Amino acid sequence: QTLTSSATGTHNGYYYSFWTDGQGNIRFNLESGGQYSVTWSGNGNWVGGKGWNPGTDNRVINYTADYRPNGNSYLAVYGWTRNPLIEYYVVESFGTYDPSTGATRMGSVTTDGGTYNIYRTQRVNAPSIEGTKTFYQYWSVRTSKRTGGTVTMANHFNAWRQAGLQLGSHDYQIVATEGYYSSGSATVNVG
Ligand SMILES: CO[C@H]1OC[C@@H](S[C@@H]2OC[C@@H](S[C@@H]3OC[C@@H](S)[C@H](O)[C@H]3O)[C@H](O)[C@H]2O)[C@H](O)[C@H]1O
Repeated sequence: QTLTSSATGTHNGYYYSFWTDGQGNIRFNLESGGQYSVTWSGNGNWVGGKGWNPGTDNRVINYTADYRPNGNSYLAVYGWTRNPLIEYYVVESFGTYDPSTGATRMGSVTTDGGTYNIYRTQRVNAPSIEGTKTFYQYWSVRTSKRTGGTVTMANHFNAWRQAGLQLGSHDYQIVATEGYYSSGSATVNVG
């Protein structure tokens, strides 16, 4: 089950979302259980992974990953909420670009053996799950990169809410790999 374009659905009990601007080279493959593999290069812009839809406030995610990025890429729990429309990330690892660069810091949270700095950014009239919109992005960036473990979402959501970052009704929630003008490979297994 190799994807040929942006796509969503459920595979082996896991929701999957793959978004690509169609550029560069990329092969996103759905695999057994909560696993997926992706190999990419060139000048593409994409993000995809497996998880759940809808996400929940208290989900405890367990994942493993063989992550090998080259350039701007992220390995992170990724999801959205509506009313308010929010795109969020729990960045476990990343490449050459720290997504919080120049972002407004909103404190930090210690969870699952790691420490994460919290940030908020804004996207103006950009693609979203509701079409072209202007929305906030919430980030939890681990101070030390890792590619596997447990992520207790309640600790991230509550840290954000307490810092004044409101969350809406949950849309999808996945363990994603993302890249922008980067290259590399990754095999991620959720659960
Ligand atoms: C830097 O981030 C880059 O990768 C991630 C995307 S976000 C992307 O936005 C589109 C939605 S799918 C969307 O749903 C609504 C209907 S109306 C529309 O036709 C669909 O395309 C994806 O789930 C989400 O991952 C950034 O845009 C991009 O810059």
